[PDB]
Amino acid sequence: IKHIIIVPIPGDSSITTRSRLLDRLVRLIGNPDVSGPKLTGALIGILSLFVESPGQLIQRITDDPDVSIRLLEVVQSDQSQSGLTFASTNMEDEADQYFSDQSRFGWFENKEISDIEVQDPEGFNMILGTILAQIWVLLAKAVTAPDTAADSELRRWIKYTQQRRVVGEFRLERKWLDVVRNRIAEDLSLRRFMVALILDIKRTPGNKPRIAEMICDIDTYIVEAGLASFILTIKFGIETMYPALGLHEFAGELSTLESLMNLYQQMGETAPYMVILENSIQNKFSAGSYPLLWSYAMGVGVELENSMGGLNFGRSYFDPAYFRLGQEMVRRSAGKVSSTLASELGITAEDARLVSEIAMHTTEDKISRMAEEQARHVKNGLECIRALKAEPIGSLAIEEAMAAWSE
Amino acid sequence: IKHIIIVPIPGDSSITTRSRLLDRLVRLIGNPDVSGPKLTGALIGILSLFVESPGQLIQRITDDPDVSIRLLEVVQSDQSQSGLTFASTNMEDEADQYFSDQSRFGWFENKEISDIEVQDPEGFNMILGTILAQIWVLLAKAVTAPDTAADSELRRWIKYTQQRRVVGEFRLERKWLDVVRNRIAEDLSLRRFMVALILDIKRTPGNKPRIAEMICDIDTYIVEAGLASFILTIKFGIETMYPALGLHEFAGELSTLESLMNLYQQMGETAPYMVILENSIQNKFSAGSYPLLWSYAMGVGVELENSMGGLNFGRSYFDPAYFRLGQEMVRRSAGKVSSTLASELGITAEDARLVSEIAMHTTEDKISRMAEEQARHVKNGLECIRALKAEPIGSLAIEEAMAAWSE
Repeated sequence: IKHIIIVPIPGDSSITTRSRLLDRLVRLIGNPDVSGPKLTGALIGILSLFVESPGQLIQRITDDPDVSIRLLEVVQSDQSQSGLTFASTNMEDEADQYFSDQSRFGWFENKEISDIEVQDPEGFNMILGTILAQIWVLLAKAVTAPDTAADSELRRWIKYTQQRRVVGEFRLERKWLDVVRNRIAEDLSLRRFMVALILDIKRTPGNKPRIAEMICDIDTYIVEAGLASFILTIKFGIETMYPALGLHEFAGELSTLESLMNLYQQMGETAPYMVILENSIQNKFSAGSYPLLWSYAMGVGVELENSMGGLNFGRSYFDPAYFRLGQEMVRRSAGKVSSTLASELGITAEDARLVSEIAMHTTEDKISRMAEEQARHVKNGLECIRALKAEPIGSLAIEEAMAAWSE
Repeated sequence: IKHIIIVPIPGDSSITTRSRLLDRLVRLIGNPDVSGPKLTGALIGILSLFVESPGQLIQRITDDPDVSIRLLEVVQSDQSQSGLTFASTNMEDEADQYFSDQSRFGWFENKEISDIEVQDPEGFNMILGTILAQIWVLLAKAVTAPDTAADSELRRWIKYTQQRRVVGEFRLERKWLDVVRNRIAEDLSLRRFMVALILDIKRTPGNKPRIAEMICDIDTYIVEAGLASFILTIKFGIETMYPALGLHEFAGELSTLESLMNLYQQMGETAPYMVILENSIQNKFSAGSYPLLWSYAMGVGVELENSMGGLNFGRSYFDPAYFRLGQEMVRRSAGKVSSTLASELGITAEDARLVSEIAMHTTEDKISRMAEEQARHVKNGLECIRALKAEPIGSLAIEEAMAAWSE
């Protein structure tokens, strides 16, 4: 009838248990001979290990109607082949059975690691943290779809913000990681649980402990990347409301987008994460479903913001003429703004024509715009410096700030 | 006394001359045995080939007090080893002398290219354009300093926006490119000329022809990248005016920055390009001269904008605690804004305390902020769609837009 996912959890507060379990689970996921449902179970096990009570979190947060989770209390055991068994009796086969040229095996890149069992908290958290990181990054990879900028951006980020919290000794093989990549690809359950986690971590009062905090970070990245193209296109393509929207060739897209926006809205407070949950959703909300309007919006965007740097239209359905069209619309819009402003002040059309021209040119010359921005900011900054020289600073303020930099 | 740079230019309108000259010059730059000054000459030759009269442009735009340019009118010749000679007589040695296991040689990656001489305009422009591109990209590389995101970003950009204008058949070896990299590194003259070009292309009335346009693009990229870190730091580090600026450990930096801003200002309309002209300037204006305040400003920035995606603090002097400090300042500033607003409306401090808390939390939860932004935009977009359904569109507008998309 209903699908059960077995998920192992620690059976006592001790770190040795927690740790040995983590070890055996990592070990288990690397086994080439393990079945999907089991793997998923093990992963939800591992994903839950960063709270004092994994089983609790799992119980309260799981939100999948098609499956039922059977938690499995695990404890130490000097008598089993594994260092572990269940409660409660003589279920040490269950235990050993459960964990059954060591080359077909996923493990760590560093072959000098023999095990990741550990008796201290701080040390358990480095291992757990480092592993959890790689794991969540995989998800991000899946969600950022074509873009390759994140196996980069995000590993880089984690590298520089988490140290000495994310450590290289505990980098696992591609072979190991691919199992996880795969389970994420193939299992709606696992994905539901990960989204649930995201939500839980978000809704936490605190006081986020290091690992929670970093996972939270990855999460934010994923969420903004998920629907980037979409929002980009709406923001610079539709909302600008340039005459080019009337062109016959946007007609079909605008309506797709209308569908996408209505769908988006109908999804309520879940709307952002949906591209994580089903890939088809992510593919349908992708730029590919309205490539022209997107290219246009790209143009409009970079024209409008004078930026550039960070954009990425390195894609197959990117049409550069639509980029140029967007840009030109932006220019002509400037022209219009200026002729309008001009006429209000009490100037004639004859005389406003030229104003329109010059405005368009003003928009066009982006080097000058940059120059102006820079100059502007430099002026501002000198102003602030001067100001601080003057009325310097309440020692109270400095005291609170010190009190800040402390923690 | 004064240093002369010999720079060859075409001696007639014909494309065969222009083309053969380009060929011999490329050929010449690849010669491992050529001297610096000569190479620079040849490069300024090649850089000028995209206007109807290279010599004119060179004459009017060169702005270097320490050197004097001797243009050299070149024309075809069925009698020299080269297909070229000078005016005006019997200076065909000058000519041949000038161009004197072919492995030590820079040339094209594609060994199937025998020569790039050509009799048509459209075809000369593909070669010239493709070469000029690689050239200007090198400069960009030099100016973007540590960042490696541009040998990427910018080649990608040029790839996708210029096609079929920038062609792979005409990719030159690293070996060839390195000569140019080197001359740019070692010669203030060449750099002055390139900046002059930048200015000229900027100041052009038009109607920018393809090649001009693309070079212009590269230029804009370079200019905004040049002082990014700097403006970033001023914008989010100083201008925000958070109490943390009072900390003893920013004291020394703020004053460096003050110096940098004063210097910047003193440089007038040249101020942006100066980081191109001397590397020491670029190094001094780099993040390395005020690393903490920069890290802080990074934090403040991503906290403030909820972005993320495109940032790059992958650097050695990046201090993440200062990032966190920046962030926290942003939060506390939110808190403050809200307590203030609260008290104006007629609320007590007791009651405003909590308001401050909640505001801080509002700032902190960035996933929620994202969510709100997305939702907001979706609403906006549906609104626009609805609006367009209603009062659709002046056919006149559509007509002008059509008239646009045409060109």
